[PDB]
Amino acid sequence: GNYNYLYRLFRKSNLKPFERDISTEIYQAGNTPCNGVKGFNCYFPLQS
Amino acid sequence: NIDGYFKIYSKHTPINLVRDLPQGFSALEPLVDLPIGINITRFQT
Repeated sequence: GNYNYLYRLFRKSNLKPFERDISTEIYQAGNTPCNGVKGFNCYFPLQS
Repeated sequence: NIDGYFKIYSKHTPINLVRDLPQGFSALEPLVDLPIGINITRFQT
């Protein structure tokens, strides 16, 4: 498995052309504010 | 910075003033143009 090629699974907004995003902070997809590293509606921004 | 192009324009002007900007009109020719292409938000001298 070539799992090394990670990719962002979620995103808060549609990024611009030639824009580079590397930050892997947990996205707050849920209505409630979120913190930490895990939680329901608190998913890792990247997938493989 | 337009599309990460760090443009540097400078000119030297002999002046005789003490505390104010020189009186007149002065241009700036291109010294160097840098295609760096990195994110910039805050600077420091």
